[PDB]
Amino acid sequence: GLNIFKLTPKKNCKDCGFPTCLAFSMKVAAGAVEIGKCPHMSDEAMEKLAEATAPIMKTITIGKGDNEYKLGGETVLFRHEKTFVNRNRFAVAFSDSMDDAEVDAKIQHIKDVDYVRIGEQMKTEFAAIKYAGNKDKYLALINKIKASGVKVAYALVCEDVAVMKEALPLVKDENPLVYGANKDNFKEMVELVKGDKLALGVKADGLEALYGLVEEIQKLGYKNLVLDPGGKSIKEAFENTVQIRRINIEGQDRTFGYPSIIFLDELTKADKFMEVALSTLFTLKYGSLLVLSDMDYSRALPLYSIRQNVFTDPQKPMTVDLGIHGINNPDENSPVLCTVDFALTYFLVSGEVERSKVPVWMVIPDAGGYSVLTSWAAGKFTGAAIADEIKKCGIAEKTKNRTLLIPGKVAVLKGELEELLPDWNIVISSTEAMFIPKLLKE
Amino acid sequence: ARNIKIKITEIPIPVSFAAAFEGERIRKNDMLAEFGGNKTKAWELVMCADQGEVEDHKIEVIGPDIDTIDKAPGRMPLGMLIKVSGTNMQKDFEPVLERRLHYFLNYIEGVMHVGQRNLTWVRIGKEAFEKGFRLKHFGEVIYAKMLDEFGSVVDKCEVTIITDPGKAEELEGKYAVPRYKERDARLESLVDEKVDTFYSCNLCQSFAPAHVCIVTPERLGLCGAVSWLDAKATLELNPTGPCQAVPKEGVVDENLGIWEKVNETVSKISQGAVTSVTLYSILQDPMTSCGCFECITGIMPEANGVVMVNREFGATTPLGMTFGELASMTGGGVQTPGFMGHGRQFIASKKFMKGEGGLGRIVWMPKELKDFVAEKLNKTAKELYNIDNFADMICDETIATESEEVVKFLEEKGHPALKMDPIM
Amino acid sequence: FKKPTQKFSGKIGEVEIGTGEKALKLGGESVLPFYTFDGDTGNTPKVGMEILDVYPEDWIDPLKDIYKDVAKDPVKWAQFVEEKYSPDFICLRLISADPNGTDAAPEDCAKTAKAVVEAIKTPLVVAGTGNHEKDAKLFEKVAQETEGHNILLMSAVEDNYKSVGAAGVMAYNDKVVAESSVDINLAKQINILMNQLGIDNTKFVDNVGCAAGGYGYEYVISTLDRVKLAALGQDDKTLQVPIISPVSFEACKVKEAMDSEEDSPQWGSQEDRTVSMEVATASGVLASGTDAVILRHPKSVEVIRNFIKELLG
Amino acid sequence: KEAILNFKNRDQSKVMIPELKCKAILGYSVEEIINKLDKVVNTQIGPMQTVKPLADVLVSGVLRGAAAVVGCNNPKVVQDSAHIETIKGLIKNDVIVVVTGCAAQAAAKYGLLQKEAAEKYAGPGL
Ligand code: B12
Ligand code: SF4
Ligand code: SF4
Ligand code: NI
Ligand code: NI
Repeated sequence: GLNIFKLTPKKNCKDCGFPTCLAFSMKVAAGAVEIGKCPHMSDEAMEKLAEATAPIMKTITIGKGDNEYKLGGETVLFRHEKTFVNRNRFAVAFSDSMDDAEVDAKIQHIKDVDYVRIGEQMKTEFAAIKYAGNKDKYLALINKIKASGVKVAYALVCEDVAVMKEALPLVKDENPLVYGANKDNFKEMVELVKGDKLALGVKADGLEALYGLVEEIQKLGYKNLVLDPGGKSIKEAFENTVQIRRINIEGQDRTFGYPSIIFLDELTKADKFMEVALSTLFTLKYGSLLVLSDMDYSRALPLYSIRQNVFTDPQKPMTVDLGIHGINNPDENSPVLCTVDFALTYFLVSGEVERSKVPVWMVIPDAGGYSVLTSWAAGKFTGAAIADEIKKCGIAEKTKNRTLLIPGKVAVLKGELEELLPDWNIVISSTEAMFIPKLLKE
Repeated sequence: ARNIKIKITEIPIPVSFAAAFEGERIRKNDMLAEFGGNKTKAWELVMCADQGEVEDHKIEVIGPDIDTIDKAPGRMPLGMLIKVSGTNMQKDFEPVLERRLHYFLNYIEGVMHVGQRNLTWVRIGKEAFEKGFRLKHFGEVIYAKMLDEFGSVVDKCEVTIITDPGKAEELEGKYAVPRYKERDARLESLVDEKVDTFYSCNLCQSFAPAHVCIVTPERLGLCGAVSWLDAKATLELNPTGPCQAVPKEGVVDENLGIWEKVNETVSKISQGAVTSVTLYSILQDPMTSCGCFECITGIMPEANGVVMVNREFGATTPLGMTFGELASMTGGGVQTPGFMGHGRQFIASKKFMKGEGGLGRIVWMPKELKDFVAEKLNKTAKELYNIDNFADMICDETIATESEEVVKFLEEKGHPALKMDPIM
Repeated sequence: FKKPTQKFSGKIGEVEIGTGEKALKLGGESVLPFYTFDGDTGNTPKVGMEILDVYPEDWIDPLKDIYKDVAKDPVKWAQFVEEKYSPDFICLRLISADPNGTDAAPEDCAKTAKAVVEAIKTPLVVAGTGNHEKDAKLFEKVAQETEGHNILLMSAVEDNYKSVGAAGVMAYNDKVVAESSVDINLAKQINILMNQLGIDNTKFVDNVGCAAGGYGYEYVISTLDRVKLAALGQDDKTLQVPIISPVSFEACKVKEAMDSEEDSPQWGSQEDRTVSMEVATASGVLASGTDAVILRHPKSVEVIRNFIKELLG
Repeated sequence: KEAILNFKNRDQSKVMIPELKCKAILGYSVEEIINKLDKVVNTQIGPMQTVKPLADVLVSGVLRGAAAVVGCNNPKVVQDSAHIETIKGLIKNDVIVVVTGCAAQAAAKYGLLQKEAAEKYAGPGL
């Protein structure tokens, strides 16, 4: 970033929303903001820094405000090297040849599978509507999905340009993914898709053919592309995906710098457990949009949890909100518990309390996102912090029940907590969360 | 003759001994005995001695014991002289072992001891007295824990507890204060050129996969809790631990702090993520930072200098970023030229930014941090030949925070950084 | 464009578990998992089945229905598992030695392990409890009784690495698992301690920690990635040992798998959720660099074996 | 100060310093030797601060004897040749060698005043 700082006007005019040119240079160095934000940049420096700063992998935005999803923007091959930026999305595959009962069942499955895990809403993102040969039934299917009310983004999978020219205006205003560009129709697809700046799906036979097709499409002047790795088998598809990502990153080649779409329903032949295995594989192996034959809770529970874990920033652990977290509606005569702001620890303790089916007032002090032991070591989950959080949160609503449960890891805090909370009854609990229910039954 | 050591199964004390007993607060009216603090003179000392001078497992109590107390409180001097003998025992290991005393005593329920050296006070409740606790059990516990924890560096341990008013002060003057003064003198007089090996710590690689800390006498571990002597003690006590010796061989640049052996060690420890480092520079292959650093130093080009910010500072900085943004940009084990994460003891070091003219480039610093650092900073800048109070040339957040105002202040005050060569 | 030619100087060592025609080999690869387009993958990752030395009372209803007439006798349970499902190996977990639970003497568990190891031909993995002090004595007696079968002993942590290493590799010619808690540096430290003790890389495997999907899973994934990159890319000799992951130990214990359909009607079939959790955790750890996975449900073993065959074949 | 001021008269074009230096360890007074011998004294036996360990190794025959190598150089002998050959022969025969003066300096230049020299030149007992 200091390098781009040399090219900056150094006026510190605050016209870009950043107080100093160094701040702007560091913001564009991280890739958060493009360089076009500076009005006073010299033209030549702009023309050079456009190429110098351009990300090695392009981010593609699909969907409207509620269903907006970004795919791409990756910089490393392993999450420990640097965070993984944009998480993969899931599509449910509807087909023209499918009967009404199956379509209704899949619509209901998409609608029902929707929950929240640690503040994030897990639900199906995309509806991949494929063309099987009947244009009228395909239009009827896409209209039916649009009329059902499911909150999903649209991905039209149609090889025929003639059918797509009629299918696109039905969902054109929703910013869909247009798929079906080949070596013999990419000319007819770019002109159809470049007007509204919609994402264009590119497919071919093999990495070399795909590379040539993408080169031709880029020569046409279109960069809002989503690549489809080929492969007649699971092994070939895995090889193609891995090689596309490694060429983009290790090779520093921007021809393959686009998110990949993988049709897992076709590779797995509609096998639920094989779909789960391949989805877990491609969550870690550069698959950006995974298409599945169906979506239920058996699929969603592992896949969404693993996706939430993997695409967590290594330097920014997930945290829960602070203050009072009422569990099991714990009004009047309920034990008070305290734990650490860590998302994982809070999830574990909340699940254990829910299993016990007993009211509990849980108070979450500020801890820096560290765990029980390492937050005390850092100096956040101290007795003073717990006492201050108890004083300020508003736990004084209760009158009689005054037991305050403390993690067994921090046993030193008992004296300090009793000193700072003479009224409260500090009770050191066990060392593990499995214990929570049996000690609370006591 | 066979170097055979027999380990003690349990501590011979009536009072139960467990690690969960730390931090217990025990009532004032139950305080049978209280030594140290503003009331009495108490001290502790762990000193290396030759095998002849210390006899193994000899607990000597001199003066009245706690039994003689017949009033609700107790008030008598307490002096704990611990002599340790061993083949690998060194004076530099004395400050480490002594620290563990704080912990070794706190694991005993009924007694609470806190403090450093002669600043320690110990409070013993009457429940331990009823159980049968005496002053000899202090020696029993200290001997057992010294032979447990430091059994690889300590062969014999002798603990003497002194309660007489005369012998407690006589032994403190003869033994305690000279040890403290020589320890402080060694801490202050150690420089990079005097030593022949640095140390490398990778304890923060659990969250910063590429970070390697290079600890030198004049460059502290940026967590602030690891020093050169601490690294040496950790390497001796835990050879397979995070602190490993780095020979200072194959010098390339003495001013910028470039060594071929240091580069090789950093490359190996970081698993090849970091290739070349410079110890004394922030613009040429700087050292990485993890995220435990107390202070962040960032280059200010318009001032031709550097600004600093601690984690307790929440307002903006002349760089235009807060501490959170600087920490996000700097930490994570990534080499970011122009930004550095470091501790509070590294500011007033003669190796601080030695590759860019030294610490004379510090132009902005928070007011509380400036007040904390001023004495040592002024000493080092006087080594630079600057004025008696160099910290006055350093701008504060109250004086000026906008970059233009900071430069105006520097021009008014004649800050030396404005008269140096360009920083980058 | 240039094909990505990722050449690694390092190579994972091979460790052999079991005796006879059923003995398996772990490790031997010089590329990332399933990277058949980059070079040589040494041995196919192995899938083992978990059984208990006592009746499984906390297991889900379908699992107890599968082993209704064999779970009471560990010998019969192991024979049934080897006959009907024929896994790569069987992990006998000595739950009865848990000090928290119905604590049992090491002699009883050693006798059970000896009875089991003389009835099956597949390699056996004997896993202890979470208590290090109990584990040391238990593995002493287990390795003494099960001599001559080249079993694998799990959870040789730094606290008791000397005891399990001596009673295992050194005395009775067994293999051991050096376990470290989700840290590359801790894995290096335990490997270096084992090497300094007198145990080379051909005589133990590594356990860098395991976790269910969504419960500290990214730490396991990052540890596996870092260990694999250091062992292969950086040619780090202290990490060139195969990795074994017990997946069913944590995957089947989570709420997403344990809860029945009565507790969470919207979630659906309990068996499907259990199998899905096992499959997801196993697939992730296999893709990140593990060499053997322990599973519980037979359907999970079938799915994971098919997954491995599809990726490698 | 006279020596320092003469540095201005240095002619660097006439300077040739061979890059040949050798590490040496010295300082073995009788007191230092006794302090070193204290390491091999069993504490439960003693006594400390005596030459008794040296007397023991000499009496037992682990060391055959002790030899002092002293004296100057002489143009009649190839310089340092006799010192080095005598010292190497003696230590190879498990005779511990004490050196003084120009002989000691010949040993220092050659590299015999090193701990490593024990495994390079000495016999088994020494
Ligand atoms: C993971 C980890 C890290 C990760 C944490 C990841 C994260 N995002 O939180 C990171 C790398 C950040 C970390 C850092 C450090 N760590 Co650390 N860390 C650990 C580790 C491996 C486990 C902690 C953990 O994740 N636990 C799981 C979480 C989900 O559970 P938990 O919060 O511990 O709570 C458990 C119970 O208490 C219970 N529970 C919680 N609340 C309640 C309430 C009640 C009523 C009940 C009944 C139960 C209960 O629930 C959990 C069980 O399910 C331990 C190893 C060990 N031996 O414990 C070391 C360890 C705790 N770390 C340690 C240290 C010292 C540090 C550092 C200070 C130095 C270092 N590098 O080692 C740094 C931090 C530097 C700083 N000051 O900024 C030490 C702690 C020693 C001490 N002083 O106590 C350990 C033991 C390692 C070591 N030996 O050096 N660490
Ligand atoms: S608009 Fe450009 S010159 Fe003005 S403050 Fe922002 S980065 Fe600096
Ligand atoms: S910051 Fe401290 S603990 Fe972390 S690696 Fe550096 S010296 Fe070690
Ligand atoms: Ni650190
Ligand atoms: Ni840090």
